[PDB]
Amino acid sequence: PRIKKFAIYRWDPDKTGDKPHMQTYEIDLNNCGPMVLDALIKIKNEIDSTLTFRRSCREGICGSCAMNINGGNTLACTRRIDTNLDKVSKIYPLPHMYVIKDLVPDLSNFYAQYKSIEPYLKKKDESQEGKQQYLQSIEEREKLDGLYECILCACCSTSCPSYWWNGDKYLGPAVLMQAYRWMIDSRDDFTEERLAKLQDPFSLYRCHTIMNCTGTCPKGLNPGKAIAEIKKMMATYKE
Amino acid sequence: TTAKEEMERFWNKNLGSNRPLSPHITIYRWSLPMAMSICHRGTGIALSAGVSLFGLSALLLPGNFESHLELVKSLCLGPTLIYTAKFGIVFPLMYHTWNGIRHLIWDLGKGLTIPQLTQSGVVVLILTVLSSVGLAAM
Amino acid sequence: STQYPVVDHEFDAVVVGAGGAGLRAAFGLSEAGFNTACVTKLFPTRSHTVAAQGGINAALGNMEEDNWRWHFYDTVKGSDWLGDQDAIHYMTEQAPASVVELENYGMPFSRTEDGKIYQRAFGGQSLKFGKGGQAHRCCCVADRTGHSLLHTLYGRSLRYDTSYFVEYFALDLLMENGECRGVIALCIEDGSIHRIRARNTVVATGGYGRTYFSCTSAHTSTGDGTAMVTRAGLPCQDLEFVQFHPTGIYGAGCLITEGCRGEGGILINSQGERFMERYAPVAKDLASRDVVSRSMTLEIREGRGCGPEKDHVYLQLHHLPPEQLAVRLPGISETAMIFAGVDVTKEPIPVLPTVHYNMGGIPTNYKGQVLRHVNGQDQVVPGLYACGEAACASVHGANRLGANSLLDLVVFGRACALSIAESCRPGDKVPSIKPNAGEESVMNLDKLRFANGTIRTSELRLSMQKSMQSHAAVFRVGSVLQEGCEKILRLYGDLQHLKTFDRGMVWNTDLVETLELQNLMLCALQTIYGAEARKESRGAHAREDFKERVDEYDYSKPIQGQQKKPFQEHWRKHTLSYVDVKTGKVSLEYRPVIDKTLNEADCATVPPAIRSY
Amino acid sequence: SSKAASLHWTGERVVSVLLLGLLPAAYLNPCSAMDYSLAAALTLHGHWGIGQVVTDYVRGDALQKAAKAGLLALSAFTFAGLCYFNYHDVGICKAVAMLWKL
Ligand SMILES: *Cc1cc2c(cc1C)nc1c(=O)[nH]c(=O)nc-1n2C[C@H](O)[C@H](O)[C@H](O)COP(=O)(O)OP(=O)(O)OC[C@H]1O[C@@H](n2cnc3c(N)ncnc32)[C@H](O)[C@@H]1O
Ligand code: HEM
Ligand SMILES: CC(C)Oc1cccc(NC(=O)c2ccccc2I)c1
Ligand code: SF4
Ligand code: F3S
Ligand code: FES
Repeated sequence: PRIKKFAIYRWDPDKTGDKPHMQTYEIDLNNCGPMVLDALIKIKNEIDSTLTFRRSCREGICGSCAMNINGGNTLACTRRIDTNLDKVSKIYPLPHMYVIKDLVPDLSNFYAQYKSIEPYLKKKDESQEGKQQYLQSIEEREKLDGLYECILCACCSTSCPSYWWNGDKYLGPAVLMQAYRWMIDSRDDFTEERLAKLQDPFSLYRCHTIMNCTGTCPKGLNPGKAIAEIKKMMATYKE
Repeated sequence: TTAKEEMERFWNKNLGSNRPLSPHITIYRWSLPMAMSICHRGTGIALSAGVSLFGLSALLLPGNFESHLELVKSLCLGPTLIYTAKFGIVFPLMYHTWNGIRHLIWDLGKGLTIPQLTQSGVVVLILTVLSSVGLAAM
Repeated sequence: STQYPVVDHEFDAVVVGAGGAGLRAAFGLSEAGFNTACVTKLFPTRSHTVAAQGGINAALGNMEEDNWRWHFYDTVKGSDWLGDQDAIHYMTEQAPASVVELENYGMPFSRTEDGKIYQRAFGGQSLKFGKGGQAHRCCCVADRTGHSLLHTLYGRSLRYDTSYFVEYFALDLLMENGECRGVIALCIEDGSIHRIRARNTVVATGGYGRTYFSCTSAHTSTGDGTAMVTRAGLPCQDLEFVQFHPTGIYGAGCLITEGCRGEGGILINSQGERFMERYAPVAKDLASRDVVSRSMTLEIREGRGCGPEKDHVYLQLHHLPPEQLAVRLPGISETAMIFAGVDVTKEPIPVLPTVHYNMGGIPTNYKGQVLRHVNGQDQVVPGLYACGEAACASVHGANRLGANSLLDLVVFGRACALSIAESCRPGDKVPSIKPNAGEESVMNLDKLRFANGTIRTSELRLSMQKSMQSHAAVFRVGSVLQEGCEKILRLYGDLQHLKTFDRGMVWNTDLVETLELQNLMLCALQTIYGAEARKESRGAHAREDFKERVDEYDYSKPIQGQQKKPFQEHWRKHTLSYVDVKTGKVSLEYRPVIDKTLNEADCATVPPAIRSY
Repeated sequence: SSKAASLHWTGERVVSVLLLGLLPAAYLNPCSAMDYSLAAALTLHGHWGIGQVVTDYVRGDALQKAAKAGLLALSAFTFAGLCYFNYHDVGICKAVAMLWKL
């Protein structure tokens, strides 16, 4: 027998006077899977079904189980429970976000920011598209590596204080990285006007190289490297 | 629906409801590269306040600089105490100097990976101690 | 009633599904000039099509010179001649056109020296109609193809005025006198019920993989739209045919793609023998989805399993160059390290055949139109469409060919859009729904909300998943299927004995998973009853009692002086299953397979042959 | 589209390498001309420094404009004070040297 203590954030919007409070659960690790999501599923299925959370692929590629585990915003199906029984695992929602119900954050603003950068290929002549494949060299494709793999789980954006204090105006690492993901793409012709979209102090220049985004990424991506690479392009671009 | 209309309806819903904000500074784990960012502001703001106090006093308060130095000698110049007085000025200055270069290296794009952040962070933290103690004994 | 707020929405078309097929059908209609609504319980990115790792099939001719008609033969031979050849024609011809389109949309495909889309070998594909060795037409985005597919499809979909009902659990189809009027849905955000009505409705809810215990599919792959069609008195096609992907992690059940067996991956058992070369002569571990997994599970029966339990097999990725593994298979490189805890370059990966794909679903034309079955004849249901995994156009037939589902997504998603585009205009009268309609959907919601039963929701789900895993596995006996049928039958009666603790409106995951449980059962009953009824070994469905290929003729000898068998005597026909919602009795009819192509001159009809690689 | 936010960013980096280049220059070459160049760089960098702080924390349409106007007055008084300290008094290069050996 190996019981593990879990401290989970709980709030019920369907009850009047209910304040944010922590709830404790005990689970045998021998009956449970290795990952945190396995335990979240286990208490949902066995102990308390009142727990409400996002889950889907349990593979680490959909980005549903995005939450704060022990002071770190990572995927619950990617990160495993600490076998050390002395430590109690603290499970929280994504930092500085409007809680809908139990670890489920409102990402309506996050998704809307991703729409504003226009994450689709834009050609000058779209009359000849849909009939032939565009040519891209092996080196030009290597520039997209470490950028396209973004799951949009919103772990990096919800980790930096600049997205905490300036959530409305500042886009955040996840959104800015994807703007850069379409910049270096040799097929895109709108590179100049994509940079001209960030010519306000809040949208891009609200980053101060705090480096909390890249430290918490589940996929091991570096948004900060991309963000600083945007600043270089913004400083030196034609017209 | 458009791109900015979703952002408008985001704030018009949450602020008109009783939804709580998920904890941010209360729960997140303290890391060195992140803690050094706070101290860069901590030094920055206080160090700019030192210059602001130096300029405003020179403009508003009467008397020359040489007469003000004799006013400090009224405390009878404690050898170990005056060392600590000058140390508390070079420490915020030299921390912001070495870490300021690190930010300029980041602007070029060099060394933005997690291991290189901690490596260059300790370099700055150690250089801070050496330049603070070294320039205090002059 | 007074508790639930009903909100009516007026649109030209409704597409249930935000993944690949549904997503392509959604903005495809918006591009045509339709006011399209997209009801989905997940966020478009959170959809499963993301979990796709292998690739997407197109005969572009980038590696070797290829023909789409050779891709036609591989899909029809793979389907074990249950596949509708009119659909296979339509898919393989639109194959290169749709991928070229996707590349222009923004999909960052892997590249070669020429600069063209990187294709590579995949499961059971050949050149020169099966005479020229192995075919290389599987277009990939380096082990993360479906992730890159869904993102660049969603990214492109922001360009058009599409109303996305994000996080809306669709309950039932709004039906009036045999015509689809729209969709009734539950908003997860506030707990309100919305009636999104339109002249046309597209269904792309995906497969029902969660019917089983061990599956590669996501938790949200519960086959809801199939149950919506089921509850409407409409038939479901070929539900007994369930795919078992050869390679997948022994633990959690996550997928290790067939991209491995194609780049140069080999399969090894307990002794160290290449066992797949013993079962397949000049095909090896590069054979069909069913044939590879058939051998793997048979090796366990002999006692030649691997591990401490000796119940799983091994995948050899040790000998492959580390330079290739990092570039061509980065997706499995990380996931095998996380779940299995196994190094991908210095250790072989543990694998086990697990549930992957559902060939069946909602009966479909080659255009995307949903088909009912009245008087032994095909009839089009007005205002209803289906595309993707949830649909059964039977372009995959008895056994789905490797990397064909993402093609099935884009082509038939496009077809669903063009069927509403070329027939019927935008702005046409939105057919009037009853002022009462949806009463049963609201009463079903209210019953499960205040549930005070004896069995917990998950405790009933566990009984379903373990029963399907043991009674309807890769090999299934009629003696085991008979017990499996009546076991699931009793569990359907227990759906009124269930307990729900969470009694709220805003985000009730205790309620929607119970609704998913209701939808899983309706898929589970038609799967098990259809499996015990079919008495043959065709594709995925293989019987121990009847291991024969029951066609119209015995194709081992040439047909010329041989006589034909009656329709109700041979099993080369589609299994159309109904189920009475209240009693839970499964009654099933049958319809003939489509053998004729769209054009005989342009693409030849492939007659049944000896299915073996 | 006019690029103003990008030029302001580079301007902050221009004074950053300028102020870093002046600290050893003031030690090695302490003169009257060095007093003003160090004062012009020290007040400008600080003004854009706290300027970044106001944009981060100070919320509102009325508050941010009031804080930016207050910071502009604070910076103007700081630069005018140092120039007065360089012209009529000792000068920061020689003034810090007197404080150093004390
Ligand atoms: C399981 C799997 C499948 C798979 C694969 C790997 C795995 C682990 N790899 C593949 C590959 O490499 N190449 C390929 O061609 N196929 C591969 N597959 C199969 C394929 O991914 C799926 O068959 C296909 O992607 C299914 O797509 P579809 O869009 O039709 O279904 P879905 O992805 O599951 O999306 C379902 C959408 O429907 C909405 N939904 C579901 N229920 C409701 C209700 N209740 N109300 C409202 N909306 C609903 C969801 O929102 C979701 O977006
Ligand atoms: C020569 C040594 C110095 C260097 C290399 C330097 C460099 C920098 C840089 C690059 C920043 C911006 C950090 C970012 O990227 O966000 C910064 C911040 C700042 N600096 Fe300096 N600086 C130096 C000296 C000073 C001095 C002496 C003062 C006091 C007058 C000062 C005042 C400030 C202020 C107020 C900030 C606030 C900006 C922030 O932290 O967000 N600096 N420094
Ligand atoms: C979890 C805690 C330690 O996190 C916090 C809390 C408060 C302030 C900060 N620090 C900043 O906000 C900061 C620091 C330097 C430059 C720009 C910024 I926006 C970090
Ligand atoms: S960059 Fe990484 S942490 Fe940020 S949203 Fe993308 S996958 Fe998540
Ligand atoms: S504000 Fe930002 S993008 Fe990274 S550098 Fe800090 S989290
Ligand atoms: S559930 Fe898919 S990433 Fe955790």
